[PDB]
Amino acid sequence: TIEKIMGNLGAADIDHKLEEQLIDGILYAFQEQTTEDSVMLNGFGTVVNALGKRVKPYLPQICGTVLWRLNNKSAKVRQQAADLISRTAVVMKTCQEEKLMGHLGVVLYEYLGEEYPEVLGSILGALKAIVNVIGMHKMTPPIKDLLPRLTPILKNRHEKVQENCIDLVGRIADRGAEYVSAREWMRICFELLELLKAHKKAIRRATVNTFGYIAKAIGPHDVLATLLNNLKVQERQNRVCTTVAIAIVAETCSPFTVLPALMNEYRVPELNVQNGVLKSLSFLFEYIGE
Amino acid sequence: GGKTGSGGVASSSESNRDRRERLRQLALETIDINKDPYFMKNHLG
Amino acid sequence: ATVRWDYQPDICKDYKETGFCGFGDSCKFLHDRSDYKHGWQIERELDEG
Amino acid sequence: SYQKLLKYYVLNALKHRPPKAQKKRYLFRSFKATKFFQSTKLDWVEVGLQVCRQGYNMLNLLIHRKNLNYLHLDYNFNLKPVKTLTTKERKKSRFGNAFHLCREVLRLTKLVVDSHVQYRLGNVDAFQLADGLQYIFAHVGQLTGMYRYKYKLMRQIRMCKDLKHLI
Amino acid sequence: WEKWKKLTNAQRSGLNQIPNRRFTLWWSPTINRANVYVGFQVQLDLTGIFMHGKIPTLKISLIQIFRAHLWQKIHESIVMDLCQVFDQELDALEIETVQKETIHPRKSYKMNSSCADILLFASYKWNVSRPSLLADSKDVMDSTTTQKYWIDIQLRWGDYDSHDIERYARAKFLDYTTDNMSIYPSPTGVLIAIDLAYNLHSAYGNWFPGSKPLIQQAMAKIMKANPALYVLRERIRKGLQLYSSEPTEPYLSSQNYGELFSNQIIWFVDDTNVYRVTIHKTFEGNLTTKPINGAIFIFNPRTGQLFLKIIHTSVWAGQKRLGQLAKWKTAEEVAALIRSLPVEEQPKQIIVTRKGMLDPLEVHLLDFPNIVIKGSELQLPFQACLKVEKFGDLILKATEPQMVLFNLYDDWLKTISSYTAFSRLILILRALHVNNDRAKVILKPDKTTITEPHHIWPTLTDEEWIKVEVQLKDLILADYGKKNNVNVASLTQSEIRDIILGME
Ligand SMILES: O=P(O)(O)O[C@H]1[C@@H](OP(=O)(O)O)[C@@H](OP(=O)(O)O)[C@@H](OP(=O)(O)O)[C@@H](OP(=O)(O)O)[C@H]1OP(=O)(O)O
Ligand SMILES: [Mg+2]
Ligand SMILES: [Zn+2]
Repeated sequence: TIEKIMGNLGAADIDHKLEEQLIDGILYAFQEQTTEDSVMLNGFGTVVNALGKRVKPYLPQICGTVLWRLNNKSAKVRQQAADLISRTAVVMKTCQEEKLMGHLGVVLYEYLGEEYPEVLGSILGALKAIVNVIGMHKMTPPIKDLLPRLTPILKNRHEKVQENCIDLVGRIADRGAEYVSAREWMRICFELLELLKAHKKAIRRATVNTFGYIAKAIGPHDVLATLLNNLKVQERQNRVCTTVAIAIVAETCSPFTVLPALMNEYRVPELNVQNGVLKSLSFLFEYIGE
Repeated sequence: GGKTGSGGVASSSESNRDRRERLRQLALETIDINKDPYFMKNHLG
Repeated sequence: ATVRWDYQPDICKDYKETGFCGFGDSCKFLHDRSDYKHGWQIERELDEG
Repeated sequence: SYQKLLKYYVLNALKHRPPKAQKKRYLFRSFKATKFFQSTKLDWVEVGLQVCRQGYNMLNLLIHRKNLNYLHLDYNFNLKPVKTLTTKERKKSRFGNAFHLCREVLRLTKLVVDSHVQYRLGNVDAFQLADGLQYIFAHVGQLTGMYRYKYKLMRQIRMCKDLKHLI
Repeated sequence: WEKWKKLTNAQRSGLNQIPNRRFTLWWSPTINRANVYVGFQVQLDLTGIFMHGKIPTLKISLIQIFRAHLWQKIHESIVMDLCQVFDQELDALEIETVQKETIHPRKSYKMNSSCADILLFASYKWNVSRPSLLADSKDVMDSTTTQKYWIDIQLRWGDYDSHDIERYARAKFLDYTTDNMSIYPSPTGVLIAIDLAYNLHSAYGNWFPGSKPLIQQAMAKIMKANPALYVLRERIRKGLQLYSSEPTEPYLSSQNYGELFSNQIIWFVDDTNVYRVTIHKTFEGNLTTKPINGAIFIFNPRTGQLFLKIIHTSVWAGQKRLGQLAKWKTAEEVAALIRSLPVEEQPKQIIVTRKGMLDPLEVHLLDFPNIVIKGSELQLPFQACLKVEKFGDLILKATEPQMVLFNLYDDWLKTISSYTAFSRLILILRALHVNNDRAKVILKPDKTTITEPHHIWPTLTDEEWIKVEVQLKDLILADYGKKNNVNVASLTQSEIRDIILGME
């Protein structure tokens, strides 16, 4: 009810003591949680979404709770607290939580060492949902140390952590991209080359997008060289996704940069690769159009 | 005791590609040692 | 007693530069990719400043 | 402690040789009879600071003649690198029990000389000087770090603990 | 404790160093002590830890805990927070200006000499005592005056052989103030020692009006709140791979007992029921009453120790009015107590029910003037200790005023904390306070539950102990609702906690 109510109406008239007992019953509900439900999550998200700026004085309380939960023994509650962070992430800042949003930044940089995929994925989600509000160049762990830490995670062979990791690296390569070195981007290219075999298609589309972003940050030529050598692989669904990626690189950085190399590669006498070239031109003419 | 300065271990896809290539050289060797004029490798491999 | 500065931290340099140590769990050094000013870099730069 | 000092005494008595042989070099006369050596009478503390300065210079000349610019030996005789050293320097700059045993013996004498310098500069005391000297000699183990280069030192170190206990 | 891909040779063999690394981090104040045989001392790189050897496993753990200049960042946050406290309370303390010395970027981890942290500028003049410990009360702000104060923060990392931080703070103060290298821009200040390995704190220095309670509170809040410290504690937990099991962060709120169960003593005194009269009527219609014996209650809950100083009505003869002269007795009695105490049970802060009785014992306790005395903002049901069968009849039929000692923690200190035994106790005491009858039936549920004759409470198991915790607390809530017209499902977690615990 309360969630439906304040979500439709707004929280203008909710006075002091009322809002207090509300925030507190909220904390209780969320700890007391004993089911895997978005019920209490969405309740929390909405309630602080409407408290807007009313929530300043309880951020020690709210976080301290969430952090003690983040310390727990059983995975489930840990994961829950990571979720709840990913909800309230925006208001965490918007109340100017220097100590506190700084907290969540560095402390999650700590938990990046987990080995329960179910918690590691949620941690990556919460870090992404912090970086969305606070941009790159005032992140509490500078992405100059974040992304180097992230690259050895791309090898985690699990759908949820892989989804969220490639999401975070795609954000960074899109916008950050210059607090990192060319060599870092090259290693990360070589790791992306084998996300193209995940069993989930969201991962593979995210991978192709980030190949695009890396072609924008670094020049196209080295990434294109690393894509042709992948075309030489067999098994079709990672050949086809590298051929999408070639199309994407060519679309962003103009097609004259890549067309000669594609055409020239049409001469290596192998089948899978001549067909890779032809399929890539297919996608390319679709993407560029007029 | 391993050594420092090394990459990883080749992944099954690369191991497969090079198993293939080695097999092909095995074939070229045998058709060499058996001197076949009835052979071709076509422009598609 | 007579104190020193314990000078070289133990930073598996294969890991730190290339994110990958061939030894894995047994690398007797510290898996760490953190660039950060050292125990003498700062001293020297400040005093030269 | 009593018993282990007894043991040392007995062994010394048991293993005693007559001096068995003689040839009779005199190092310092052979030195003085040469045209490069002069002589004097000086103050102890003065020759002490002298000896320490000379040792420091010798060892630094050794390093810098070996062209090891990235290492520097400071004044309490600790050796400290001023860079991060690559492999080739990590290796070229290794030293052995000779170099390090001198280093640490010089460090012992420098600590002694400098307690005496504190006293004669006037900061401390006769009683504070005597107690400090007693310290230095009992706790050579944790001031210098010579045992790591001649681990047969722990003969001595156990002897000085046993004395300390008795006294 | 902490309930494919293809690997190269040296991955498929060679040990795993991580469990060795965490065994060493856990056992580390022993593996790294200071009283050693031969071993040459050395400072860890960017910090103030000493090693007396070369134990690479331990050095790696410790280094990776203190990465990114965490040691100095801790020093800088602690100094900022102290500043801010002074920023605020300038007014009451007469502080005209507050001076934070622009920092030498190496003051935190140079250990034999010190700049200073906070320069305090009065408005007019402070008259200042001699130095004592931050846990000692009687302070004579008379000796000197000044407008210049310095404040020092020194961080250590103690170990098993040496982690007393009172004597650390004393020695560092005496030395660093009578040395010839530390540049103190005043002849007066204070030194505040933090022990990061044991999360301890204290201070020694020259004080002035307000400083003792001001610092005491600011320190106890920093040690709990600061964000640097939090990152420290959190790298430590994760390098150990330790997890908690309790949800809700048991009852550690900035309330006193997270300060109180500490290895430093704190006593709890009840003198509300030392005077009691028992009433029965005459054949005359007048209900005449006879005075009966009483008892001062002294408690150490980090021990489960009661001194029961039973008062006799031998003193009801010719003392004019009961209450204030009773204040006077309690005063001189606790004074004699400290006199007769040996040097490892000497009390450090003593909190009484009677905030009105602090003054007489305040004055009387100057033969032992180290005593932080207070009145407790959380009254604990030692008045419900009149209810039990052993203690009561003891007092009632005693003839000579006397001392007794009980260990209310019957066998508990084997398989619970002083924390948990104190909490459970509070449950039991308040249960006698509120009902005594549902109390009997809850704490002796089984027909043949027994007590060993040296027990205050029966011999249970953990199962029924957790069950009866919930039961007694159910009772406390039920009875609050019954005597205040309330829904007990209505209360919030804070409300139920604080009604269970004390006042609000
Ligand atoms: O390890 P060490 O260099 O010898 O010195 C210490 C210390 O010496 P200092 O007083 O010289 O600082 C005490 O020795 P005493 O003064 O008591 O003789 C001490 O003795 P306690 O701790 O027992 O008081 C202790 O002994 P141990 O390490 O066996 O506990 C030990 O002296 P020793 O190492 O010579 O024993
Ligand atoms: Mg080898
Ligand atoms: Zn390594």
